Amino acid sequence: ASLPHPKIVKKHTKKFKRHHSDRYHRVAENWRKQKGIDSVVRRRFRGNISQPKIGYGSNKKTKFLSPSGHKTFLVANVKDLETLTMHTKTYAAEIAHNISAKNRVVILARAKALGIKVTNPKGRLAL
Amino acid sequence: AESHRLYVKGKHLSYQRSKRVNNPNVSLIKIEGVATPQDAQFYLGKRIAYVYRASKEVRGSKIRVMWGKVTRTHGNSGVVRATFRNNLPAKTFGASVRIFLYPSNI
Amino acid sequence: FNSSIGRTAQGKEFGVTKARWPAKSVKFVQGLLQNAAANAEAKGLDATKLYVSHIQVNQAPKQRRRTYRAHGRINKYESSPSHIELVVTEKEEAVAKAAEKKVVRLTSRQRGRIAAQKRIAA
Amino acid sequence: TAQQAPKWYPSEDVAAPKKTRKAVRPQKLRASLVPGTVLILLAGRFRGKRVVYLKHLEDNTLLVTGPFKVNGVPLRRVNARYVIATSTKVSVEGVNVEKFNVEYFAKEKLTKKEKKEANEIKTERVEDQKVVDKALLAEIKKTPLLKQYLSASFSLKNGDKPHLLKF
Amino acid sequence: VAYGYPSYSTIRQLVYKRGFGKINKQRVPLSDNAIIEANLGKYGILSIDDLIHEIITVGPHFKQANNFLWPFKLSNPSGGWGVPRKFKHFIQGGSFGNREEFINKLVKSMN
Amino acid sequence: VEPVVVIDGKGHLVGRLASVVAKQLLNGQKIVVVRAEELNISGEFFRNKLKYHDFLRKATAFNKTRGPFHFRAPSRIFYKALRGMVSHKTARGKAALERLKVFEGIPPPYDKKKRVVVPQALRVLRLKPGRKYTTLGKLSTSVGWKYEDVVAKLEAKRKVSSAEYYAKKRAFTKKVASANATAAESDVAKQLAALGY
RNA sequence: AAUUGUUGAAAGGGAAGGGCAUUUGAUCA
RNA sequence: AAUACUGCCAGCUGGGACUGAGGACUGCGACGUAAGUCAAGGAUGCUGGCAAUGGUUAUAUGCCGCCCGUCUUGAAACA
RNA sequence: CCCUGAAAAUGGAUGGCGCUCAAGCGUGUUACCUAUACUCUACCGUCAGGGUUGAUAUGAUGCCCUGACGAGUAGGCAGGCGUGGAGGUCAGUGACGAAGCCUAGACCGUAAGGUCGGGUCGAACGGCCUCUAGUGCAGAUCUUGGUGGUAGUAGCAAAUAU
RNA sequence: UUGGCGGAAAGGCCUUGGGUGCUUGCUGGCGAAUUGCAAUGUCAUUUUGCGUGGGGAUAAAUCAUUUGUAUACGACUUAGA
Repeated sequence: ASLPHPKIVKKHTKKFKRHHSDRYHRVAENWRKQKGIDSVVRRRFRGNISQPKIGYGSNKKTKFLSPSGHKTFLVANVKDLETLTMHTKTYAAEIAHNISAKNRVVILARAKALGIKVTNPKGRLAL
Repeated sequence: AESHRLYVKGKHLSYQRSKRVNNPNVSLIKIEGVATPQDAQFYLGKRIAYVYRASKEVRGSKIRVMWGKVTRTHGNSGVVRATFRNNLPAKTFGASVRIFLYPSNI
Repeated sequence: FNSSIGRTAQGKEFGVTKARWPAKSVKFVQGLLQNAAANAEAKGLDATKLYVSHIQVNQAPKQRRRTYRAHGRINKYESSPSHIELVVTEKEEAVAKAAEKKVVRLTSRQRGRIAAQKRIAA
Repeated sequence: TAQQAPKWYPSEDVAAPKKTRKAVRPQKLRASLVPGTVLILLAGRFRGKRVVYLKHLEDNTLLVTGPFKVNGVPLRRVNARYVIATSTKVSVEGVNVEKFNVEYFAKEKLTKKEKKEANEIKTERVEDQKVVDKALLAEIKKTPLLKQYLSASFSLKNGDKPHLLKF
Repeated sequence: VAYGYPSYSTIRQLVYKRGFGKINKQRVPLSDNAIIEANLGKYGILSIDDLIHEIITVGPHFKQANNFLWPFKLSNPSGGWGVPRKFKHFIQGGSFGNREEFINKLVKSMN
Repeated sequence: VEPVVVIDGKGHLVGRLASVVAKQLLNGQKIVVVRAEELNISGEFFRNKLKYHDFLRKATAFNKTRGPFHFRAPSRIFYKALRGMVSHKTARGKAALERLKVFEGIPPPYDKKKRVVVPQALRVLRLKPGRKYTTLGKLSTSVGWKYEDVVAKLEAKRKVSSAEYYAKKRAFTKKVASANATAAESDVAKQLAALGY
């Protein structure tokens, strides 16, 4: 139930990790630009990691688009769900982690009634 | 008939590479019986198949094939350049592949 | 933990060359083994098929002490207490029910091929 | 609200495609492909087996025959890129192929859910095949060794170079 | 640089294939005589053939005709430069220097 | 084409043969080299002896057991020549090396197999007439090889056996040729001649 | 978290760790 | 006379690889006397297979890859 | 061209293997391989030249068209993520589970970061427009706490002896 | 199945007589399809365990004690139904 859109292509499907993250525990897996005078990553040698650049972006037509073709929208109540009544073709509901099951079931029922796709249907539900 | 072959033997030499930089996206295939580009300009556009075998059945058979096509000639020894849908695992530098006769223009 | 320890011929049965004969650890392990045997007997498990299926030794909080060195320096002289746990089980493993059916997906060409083989072979 | 509001929503109205100036034209077959030509199939079940080209169907597949008293390939359609046309040719004059056409070979798409997890031919098709092959062998018998030639299957031996072989 | 006397055939090929104009400081491709007439009609040039004529035969408005055309961005020669070292004179065996009528082959190879 | 290619070492230049065999092994063809003691190298015997002495001089100072291993056998010299040509460090180079089998003389599992020569690596086809060459066997036995007589006796016995085999094969070939000549001058023969074969 | 013990998985011819592409194993809509 | 060499064709044609962007019409052209058509300001038609492709991670393979930060014209340094 | 002249200390350098009508040397001619170089195309960002209030229809800081460019230390400017608090709003979430932690499980964004699935867990927490700062760590022989290789190792040998 | 040759890595080769098929050397008959325009369209070999029949025999080493041609411990060398 997605509008006709061009095939989503990603110029870099990998994750940009900080240098020496796998070497030192203090260095977390969050990108930080190397500002050292003799940093090989900063000097962009051959065989090292790749810094994020402006060219690694994505097409604006297929930006913020899930693989199912529906944009992700965070909802918290039935009133929030009513917002995407005439925009179910491009936006998909997503229940946040702070909603209990007693409201999750009602939200799912309303989404089914209004034909709104939910990205997390099996959330906090009995197995 | 003791022989049932509808393809041409080929050897996977290496990728299109340089002294210190290699390009896995394009491979080099040597054809038996071909020695010059003049006769190498016959197996162009043909489909090359790597037919390997695994120990786990996927969809009823344990034999899996990787497909590609001949793009152009490489060198004066009859070697040709090949582009595959999935690049060869680079462990097959010398393996035998099957160049089929289709699409056939002759 | 066999760095810079002596070698012996009593450990040849295990394939190693460096082995020792601990005393306090052996007594503690034997006591816990007898406790486990008593627990199993109280529960109702016969000792005929009882085997030690799990054992674990962890490091307990250290009992800090003191030592005296040259030039009036104070150094670190604590112990390394052990937290020991073990589980014995009755051994019983004859056979299982294997895996599920693992339904395979067949292409039309594959189905035709198997049909041809069935029709041709007796 | 976890997310306040999208300020502008894209309109969920489909846009018609622009008019395309891409017409269709009949396929231009190779100069070596002419009805009555002996062909060798490269891909498919009946590969290597030798067949005879009869008619060019409108769906860009050649009507081919494997006359049933020679090698057993039925009256089928074959792609132009999976056939090698040999030098020898046997004419097909007097053999009617007007009945065969695209809707003659109806697929009758198989049912979806009920797959062949376990475990036919039309008498009309058999009749057309017999009618064709009667005249086919009637003409073929005029020249020696053609029957055995077509019954035999093509294969590649050691030392055989296709780029220097005149098929 | 390498420079030489061009011919009518190579001039026409260059203008047809890589011919680009300069309108509003932009590189607008020339695929119709209307743009050429609009941007050069004051000088009596209104078609691509007229522009080619002004290029081949130097006339009163050759300066404006040349200034209207964007410099041609050619590729590397298809058959190669033909010499082992480009940075040597033509008499010395390289692409550097005047090539006279030999520039036509190099230009068509690069175009 | 052949799964295993047997190459004779007689009258073959060491460097050219090594390059050819290394290229073939990298391509992926199984190669066995026989009679490596008859390999010929350009230059004089004294020249190659001095070169081998210079190679021998190279050794690790602190522990000579960890230095370069100067193998003395001609087959091992050929193997070292090919190893200096193939990247033995990589797994692909290791596989190419295991694809190689070099022996002195004609082993029992290879005496009854066809032997192949390399036309682009032969002394009689590359070296200028009148140029000085040497023998790998003589160089090895002057450098320290100690099995020159054993291989010579084995080669003589194998040559006698092969001569008897070739006498029998020549008799059979003469009989076959006579049979073919008798079968000729027939209609099938004329049709075959007209059709080439 | 540093550190440590068991279970389950992988690798280990004088280091490990990373990037470019793929096979195989595990997992995933 | 023919041929070698160079240059031209707004002469024809065989084979192979990459790319499919734009989304009712607007303009410049051709065929067609005329309806209408077109290779003409960005690819459509038909058909086949499946309901495996692909994402994350480990190993393996071919190639590349010196230790982070500072001082310095010069750092990885035996600073 | 080659040879004597021409001798330095760990074992080694046309990179080596090796090469002799060369795979050495000078010159003449073709084919072949490649740079983040050149030409075209797809996408992102920046700049420039413009169109678009004749609307229900909102963001003219919005949308669209065309062209050109995209390196970089110190440094400047601009656009954004996140943290502790305050105002307005979501008559926001939550003991049927808020915060926190774990999670070679998944999604979005080039990136800082955000979100979902599961386990542990037990009373608070979040989005939007702004204001405020004791607001982001990888080092400073940085301050405090804890923990590893060394390492079950050195050692537990003066003073006659059990 | 009879015999012979081969020790370098022989582990293979030749040969004698019979049996079991095929024989496309030549001449006929029969069936080939509904695998749908190609989707490797299997039949080869490298180990481990399991199950079925025939066939071959019922052994050593280490620790423990001790010996000394031996030694830091290892290890070597001995012995004791």
